[PDB]
Amino acid sequence: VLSEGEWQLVLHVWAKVEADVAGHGQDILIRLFKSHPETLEKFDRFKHLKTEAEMKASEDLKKHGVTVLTALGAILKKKGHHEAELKPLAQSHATKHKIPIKYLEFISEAIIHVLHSRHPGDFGADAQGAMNKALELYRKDIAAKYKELGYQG
Ligand code: HEM
Repeated sequence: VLSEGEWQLVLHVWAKVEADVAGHGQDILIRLFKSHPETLEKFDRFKHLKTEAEMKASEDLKKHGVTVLTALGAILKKKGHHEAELKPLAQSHATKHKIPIKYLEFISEAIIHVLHSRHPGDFGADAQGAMNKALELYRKDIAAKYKELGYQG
């Protein structure tokens, strides 16, 4: 359970992310695809993009990044009261997209890395630690849902 102070730090850096949701979404997905190339193989509409510039020029990819961050922002804003928001995401990611928890750890790392690259002054150890706790909590919840649905990825 995050503290109120921890949530405030998370929401404070998240407000900076919201000044350019598209750019942050691009960078996060690009980082994910570059740090962990097998993850690209789960996106059949992007798996042909080969260079960082091609990835940045993809409007489809850019739109998807906004969709991802928008869902995640909505969950973060619930400050731990997120079952109704998170459960549909768990269901699709288990049933349709087939995304193992280890890939959720990869994109969590990509989030941290981007927020730290763009907002160092608002993403010190304190805020990093809070955001890591939030994402950890979502990964724990998603996993219980995955199992309820019979998905052992
Ligand atoms: C913070 C973590 C994540 C969030 C918040 C998130 C959110 C979303 C959302 C909202 C959608 C559109 C609705 C849906 O299909 O459920 C989506 C689609 C998708 N997600 Fe995720 N996702 C996350 C992590 C992952 C990861 C790690 C992968 C793959 C490694 C993945 C693969 C996909 C795929 C393939 C789609 C469908 C893409 C499309 O064809 O438009 N997601 N995701």
